[PDB]
Amino acid sequence: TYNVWNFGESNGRYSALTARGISKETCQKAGYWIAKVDGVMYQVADYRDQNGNIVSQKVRDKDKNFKTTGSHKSDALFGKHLWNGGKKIVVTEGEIDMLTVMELQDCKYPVVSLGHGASAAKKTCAANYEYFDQFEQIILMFDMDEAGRKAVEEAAQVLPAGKVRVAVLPCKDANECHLNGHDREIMEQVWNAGPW
Amino acid sequence: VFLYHIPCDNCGSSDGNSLFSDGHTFCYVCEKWTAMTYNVWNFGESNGRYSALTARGISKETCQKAGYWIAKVDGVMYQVADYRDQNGNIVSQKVRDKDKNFKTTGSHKSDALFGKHLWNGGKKIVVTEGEIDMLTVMELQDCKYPVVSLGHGASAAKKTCAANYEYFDQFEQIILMFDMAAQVLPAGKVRVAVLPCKDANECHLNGHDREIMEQVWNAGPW
Amino acid sequence: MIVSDIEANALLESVTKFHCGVIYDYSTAEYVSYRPSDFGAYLDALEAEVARGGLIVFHNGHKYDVPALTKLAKLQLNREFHLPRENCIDTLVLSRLIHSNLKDTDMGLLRKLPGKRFGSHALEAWGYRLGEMKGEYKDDFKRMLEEQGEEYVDGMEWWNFNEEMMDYNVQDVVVTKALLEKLLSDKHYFPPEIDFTDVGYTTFWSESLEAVDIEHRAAWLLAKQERNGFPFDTKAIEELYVELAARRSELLRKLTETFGSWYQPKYTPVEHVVFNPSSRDHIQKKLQEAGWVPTKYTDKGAPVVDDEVLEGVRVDDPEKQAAIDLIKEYLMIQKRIGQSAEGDKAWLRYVAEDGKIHGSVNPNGAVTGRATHAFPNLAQIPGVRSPYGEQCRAAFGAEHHLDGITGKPWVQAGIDASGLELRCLAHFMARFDNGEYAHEILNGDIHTKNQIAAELPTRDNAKTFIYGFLYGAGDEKIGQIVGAGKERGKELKKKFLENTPAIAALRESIQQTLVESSQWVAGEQQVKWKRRWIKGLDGRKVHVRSPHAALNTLLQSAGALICKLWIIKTEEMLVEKGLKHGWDGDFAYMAWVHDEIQVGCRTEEIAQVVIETAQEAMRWVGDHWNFRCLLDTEGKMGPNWAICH
RNA sequence: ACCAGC
DNA sequence: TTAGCTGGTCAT
Ligand SMILES: Cc1cn([C@H]2C[C@H](O)[C@@H](COP(=O)(O)OP(=O)(O)OP(=O)(O)O)O2)c(=O)[nH]c1=O
Ligand SMILES: [Mg+2]
Ligand SMILES: [Mg+2]
Ligand SMILES: [Zn+2]
Repeated sequence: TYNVWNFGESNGRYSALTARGISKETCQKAGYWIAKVDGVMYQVADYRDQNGNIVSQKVRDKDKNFKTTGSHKSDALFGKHLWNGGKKIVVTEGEIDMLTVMELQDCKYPVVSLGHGASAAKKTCAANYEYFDQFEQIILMFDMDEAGRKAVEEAAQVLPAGKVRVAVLPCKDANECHLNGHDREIMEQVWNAGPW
Repeated sequence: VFLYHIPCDNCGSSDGNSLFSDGHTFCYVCEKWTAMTYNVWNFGESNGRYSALTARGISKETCQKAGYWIAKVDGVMYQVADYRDQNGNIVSQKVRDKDKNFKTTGSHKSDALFGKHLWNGGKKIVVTEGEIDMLTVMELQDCKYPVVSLGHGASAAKKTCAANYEYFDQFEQIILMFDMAAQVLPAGKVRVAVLPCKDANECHLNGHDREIMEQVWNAGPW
Repeated sequence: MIVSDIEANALLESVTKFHCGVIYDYSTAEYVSYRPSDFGAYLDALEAEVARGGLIVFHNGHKYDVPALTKLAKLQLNREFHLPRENCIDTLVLSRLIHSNLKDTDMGLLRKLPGKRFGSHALEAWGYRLGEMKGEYKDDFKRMLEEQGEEYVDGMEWWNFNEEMMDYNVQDVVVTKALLEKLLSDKHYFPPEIDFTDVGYTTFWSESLEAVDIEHRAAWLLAKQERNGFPFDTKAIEELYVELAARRSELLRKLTETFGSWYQPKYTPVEHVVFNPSSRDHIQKKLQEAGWVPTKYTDKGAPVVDDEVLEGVRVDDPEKQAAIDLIKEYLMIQKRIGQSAEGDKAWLRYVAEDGKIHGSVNPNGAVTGRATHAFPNLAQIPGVRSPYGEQCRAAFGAEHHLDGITGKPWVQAGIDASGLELRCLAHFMARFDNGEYAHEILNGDIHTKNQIAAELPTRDNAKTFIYGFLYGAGDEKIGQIVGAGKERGKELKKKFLENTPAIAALRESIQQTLVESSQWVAGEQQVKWKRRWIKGLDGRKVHVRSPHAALNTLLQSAGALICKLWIIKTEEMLVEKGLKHGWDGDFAYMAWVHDEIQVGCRTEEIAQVVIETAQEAMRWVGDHWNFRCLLDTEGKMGPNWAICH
């Protein structure tokens, strides 16, 4: 609510996520950090523009509340600044689904994440139609729900021409397939999938 | 929970004092235990005593564990009932006296229940409408099988009962006792009981208390 | 000989997933670890160690660890996997017989242990006692989640696999190995002429004592009958609860109008306190202020109040004379409710989905080899002589298990031994009176003719009196059995001491064997010991707690072992006869209280075969140890455990 | 301290 | 000088 939270006024620390299964070097590469404000420990994601200039945080508490730290745009993807080329991206849905694929692929293939979810994906896909003309394929990795299939069917409309391929999961989404040991499936569903 | 016996350092036995996992002791010889208005009525402010309701019939430990305390401010006799939340915090109250001066103090939420800060898992729950009927069922069952009651009377059974859905989803069977019924509670999980008197207290004050306990365990389907 | 440790997701009641496992070997010295995807390799390693003729060392392996593997290997990858019981050994069943006394030696060490681990045979407590403990998984995981910030939900941290689980599993198998070396470093049970880390399953079992073999067989069988359960009727106990919960809510209404309320001193602050009949202070006060003198002072300023002084109490007011009986009935109803349905360990809070009760049975919990029963205690439900007793034992039946192939109920057989410790006495003192006492026990019933000779009212009172006299009473505690004074309490002692003058000679023999000097203090006793232990029937060092209970720990510790071998032999004959154990076979054990057994079987002919072969098993027990007496049992047949008492 | 059991 | 071996209960 206040500003971009400086780390010095929030006692910034980069560590792992033991309940989720993500190391410290992945969270160091992305920007996902842990702060101590008002006593209660808060996890906080760190957005940037395409240049790399810091404009927004997003804070979740011990029971997953939402705390936005300013003007939350629609042309801001989680980790958009990290990649400016390549041949494939894996558009996830949450923010730990981005970290999980950066863990299971060792920061090699580009992975970006959306800052709204399945509520306004089209709003942040049609307004991000100009970022995707520097890649070659798009592998949509959404939730395996009614809302996930609805979001991928409505979001396969305002993406670029015919490059969209949709990967399927046996879990709810990617992090439970990481926790239950299904690291063999999501390494195949990135490489091949069933199209529109 | 119980661990073992320690020697009692005060009364001087050998296997009398019992030590528990929470860090407290208890002796079975000396019986020693060791270790709106928008203004919540503080218990030391209002000369609060946990007396009994003799003309209705309710012990003292029921009023202690359910939080139903008598206030003696202004030289008069209030019966203040505390409502709570899941964390164990006083949120709102109800002040009542003989003239039904229902002074609802504190931030009275829209979906508050009376006696929900005690119970999370189980097979049964008995939902009544008032407070004296809820205390009556806790008198018969000795304060150990779950009984909650509505915080807005019998006119918010579609509002107070509806906003608590994930709370009543935690249990396997929900039993109603209103006035001799709601369906926003989940499907196939609502039983409705039939009594011969006006409510539970009238069955308690005439010897028909068996027909209270017989309808808790053998209630029919909705 | 390998030492292997498992880690899975939950308890044996509901387990569906394997997480990790570590194996150490005594021939290659290798911490061969495994992963969640190497469960087939784990099972192949264990089956190779079985097939070459070795021993697998678990910890708490008979109860949890081996049937967890048999459940997971079926319902995760569809393969049968059974370990033969002569290959799996445990290091908890060994600890419960070698270190059978921790509560009396654990003081002086509590400086090491936290305080919650006082007298625990768990694997972490031996990690604190061996001074080899590097952290704890639950504490470090809770601290790590508080350090990230996500909450700690339910105390369930075996949901997801990680690396700290494998690390503390490696430390777990370190603690198991360091316990096994000390447990095999004992000389009274394991002779120091052979190394027990390379011998087979025909040398390890039969080149040592018999108490190391009978205890593992007993742990195997009692874990199996724990996995079977006890069939239970829920509707017939809810009817009882709804019956006698509308009686203690009448015995307080009818009683508070008789015994009125009073002001109690909390300017003098008073409170309007009412009569609570469950308290033994309010009844004491209201009987003092109504004209009653106790004339019995156990406490230094307070009387004693129980069922034997609430009978012999008289008051002037003839209303209170009737009210005292309602007070006693209220205390009885309160205890029955708190045992049956409202306690923390009630019966209706330990009923599984399939309508059965699973209670833990520790095979060696007492110092004298007697099993203890817990969670819930199925050894102390009310008998058929107490009020509301038959209605409580009729729910614990074996006819409440309708068959899964024909839809028919089963039959129950119950077998009790007769005159067990009283016949072990005639075994032990037959070298003094030349065996002219062990002939009258075999000539007719003993307790009935003892009741005739002692003019007691009931056989149960004669049976209480004879053991009360035998296990070193005083002048008054066997006069109290008949209610009379210490004059009759002296003449009964003289009458049953002058009949057979060998009990005092046996007691003098035990005193000359164990104790050598006992200095006297006017308020205490200071004894220099010579042998604190007694060799039992199979070489086990039975610990003697007090020098006047030496006859007790000589009789009951030799009486428990013949029942412990009898319950093993009466299935070793039934499996070899051509039957099948379990619910999907022909018979199943249900409960083993201290003397009798309860078995439930499919047809009446199988009941007759079991009730025949129990006699042959008991006679083989009596022949294997060369008793000077002749052991004998008695069996009954019925639908439930009210006729089969 | 009380109750229940083997 | 002592009947014995267990479990289960409780209050701020
Ligand atoms: C009653 C009682 C029994 N016991 C012991 C001795 C008993 O042999 C053993 C089993 O108890 P019981 O089976 O009740 O006695 P019993 O087997 O000798 O007689 P019967 O079976 O013919 O009815 O428990 C005590 O130690 N103290 C006691 O107070
Ligand atoms: Mg283990
Ligand atoms: Mg017997
Ligand atoms: Zn005390």
